[PDB]
Amino acid sequence: SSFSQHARTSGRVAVEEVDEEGKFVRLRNKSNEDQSMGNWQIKRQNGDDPLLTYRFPPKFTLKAGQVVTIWAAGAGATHSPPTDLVWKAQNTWGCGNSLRTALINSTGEEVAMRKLVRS
Amino acid sequence: TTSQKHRDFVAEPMGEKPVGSLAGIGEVLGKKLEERGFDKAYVVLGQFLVLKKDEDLFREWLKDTCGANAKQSRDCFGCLREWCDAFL
Amino acid sequence: TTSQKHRDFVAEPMGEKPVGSLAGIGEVLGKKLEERGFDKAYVVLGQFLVLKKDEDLFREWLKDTCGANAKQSRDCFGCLREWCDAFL
Repeated sequence: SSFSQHARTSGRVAVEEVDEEGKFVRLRNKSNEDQSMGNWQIKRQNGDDPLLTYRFPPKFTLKAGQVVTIWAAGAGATHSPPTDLVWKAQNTWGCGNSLRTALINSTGEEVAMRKLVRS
Repeated sequence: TTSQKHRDFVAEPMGEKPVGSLAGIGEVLGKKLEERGFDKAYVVLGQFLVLKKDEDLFREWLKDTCGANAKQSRDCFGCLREWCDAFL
Repeated sequence: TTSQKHRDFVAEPMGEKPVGSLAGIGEVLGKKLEERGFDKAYVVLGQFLVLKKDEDLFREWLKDTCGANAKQSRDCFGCLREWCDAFL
């Protein structure tokens, strides 16, 4: 895939999948307990480009073992909470040789990250 | 319990923060550490790791390095320990 | 280009892995390092940081501490640098 993945997770939710072409970002609750993600954020940095931030609804729950996939506006997916949220305000997550995805809780703390690097 | 500087440092990976970003490290202590050679946050983190996360040894080395007191050394050790627990 | 051990170490944060988890460190070098005191991977990470990520100093320190050769030292250094740039 020419992309090496490096992942860190400190909470119950991990950044499960990051699309190489910037179509979606998929997060999973790898715990046996549901996690509330109200006002949580996704930070995406693609090389030197300005940071892209997505904000979760003020009230939102990801149950144990479940998946929430934040889709881009250009992905053409169907918006359907709580499993599929579409970022209509952003065409795509972006592309490049340096893609960093970080999950941030409501308090501004980084709880997970997954970085993909290509040669 | 902790100052705002502590929370700011513990929140995110150190990356390239200067020594002045450490909780419990001010202008005087930062300048002294930079004079000693400890010119970046990661250097202090590595020195903390070498002493195997021991509180006493880390605080003693800090006291002999820059002349920090009980409060500043305690804040530095706490911030580094929590950062390791969060990211390392 | 890189051994599977190297990729396995780089993929995820070290946490508390044994010193034998580094790329280019086997049972023999691992045992020597553990006798020397650096009995955890993050301790070698800290010693790497203290030398300010300089390749030559770290390679020479590793060679003088355990007796590794050019290839083992190169692999360990490269793994540590990539892990620092991916997590630190």
